[PDB]
Amino acid sequence: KDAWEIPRESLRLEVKLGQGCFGEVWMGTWNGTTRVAIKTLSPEAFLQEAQVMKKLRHEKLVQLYAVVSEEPIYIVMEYMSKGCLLDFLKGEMGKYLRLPQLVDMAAQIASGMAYVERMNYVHRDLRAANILVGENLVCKVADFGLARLIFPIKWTAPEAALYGRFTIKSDVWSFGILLTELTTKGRVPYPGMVNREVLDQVERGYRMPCPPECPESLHDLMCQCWRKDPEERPTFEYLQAFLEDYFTSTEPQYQPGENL
Ligand SMILES: C=CC(=O)Nc1ccc2c(Nc3cc[nH]n3)nc(-c3ccccc3)nc2c1
Repeated sequence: KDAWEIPRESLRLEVKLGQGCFGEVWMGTWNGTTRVAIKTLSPEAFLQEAQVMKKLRHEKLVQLYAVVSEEPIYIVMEYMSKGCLLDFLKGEMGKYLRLPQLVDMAAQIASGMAYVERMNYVHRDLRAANILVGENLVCKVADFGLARLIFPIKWTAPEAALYGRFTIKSDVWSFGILLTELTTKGRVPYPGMVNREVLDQVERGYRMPCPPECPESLHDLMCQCWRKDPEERPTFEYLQAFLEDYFTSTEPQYQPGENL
């Protein structure tokens, strides 16, 4: 057992905030007067996630803090006040998010994902459900299960979905798809397309259209995201940089609109 391991004690669970799939997510207080997030639930399968999170630190990736390696097993990490980006965009505070905010958030996540590019790590689950928001419109990557050193198809790339080939380039696919919700106020992609329709449609060569009120600027970008050859797709250094400089070098004339 290692430095990351802690006594089951000094941590109680104040609240319960999730448990959609297998386990539980509460928000307690830790190690004195420290607020945390705890995940609960091959008892090891659950912790393959922090074995990964152990090796990664970035300010735009939710951070681990401790993990109770023994059952009842838990993973302690940094609490993010504003739930997950999905609920956030669909929900009440999402009404007043215009492009600037929406593009901003994007970059933070590109940025964390640029780092993931650095460490030769892959996330096979990039979707606004796996991004957590904080005070200040701070967004960080999460859901570190599924991640290894280098399966819904709306969010997933074809090579991977079909042949299991999961690059960072396949994470990149998911980023484009995610851009749309960011700009769709949380909508499920491929509206009215079912998981069979989506597969050869997407093979058919077919990409989503410009979300209403979007700038084609961001659409050629997503589009670049969905290129069929995984290796001509951009990267998170490129995306991150493109995203940050966007309203000065990209759309430096953008004017505010009703819904964006
Ligand atoms: C009006 C509703 C509201 O504020 N709800 C909140 C707030 C914070 C949540 C949160 N924070 C976490 C989780 C991991 N780090 N921070 N995490 C989670 C969560 C995350 C994964 C699975 C289930 C729940 N939900 C939150 C919900």
